[PDB]
Amino acid sequence: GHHHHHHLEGGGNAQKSAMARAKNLEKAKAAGKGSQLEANKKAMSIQCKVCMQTFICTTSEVKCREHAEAKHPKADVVACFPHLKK
Repeated sequence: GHHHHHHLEGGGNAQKSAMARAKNLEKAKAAGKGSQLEANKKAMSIQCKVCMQTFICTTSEVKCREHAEAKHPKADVVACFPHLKK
């Protein structure tokens, strides 16, 4: 031994993994957050106006721009990103 017992066992993930197999695989989150069959949204798509959250870039801003001028009801559902309204 000269730093730790082993280096990459392959897998495991258990309560007793916290130090022994910490470098093996912890991932980060035990499940995730969402995004299944979805596209890559780790690109930092759209931040929500309410604070700092995010929404999927299924629309850029220019395409919502045309939709905005043509609509702009009251934002509401798009109040989270008012480029989709006027």
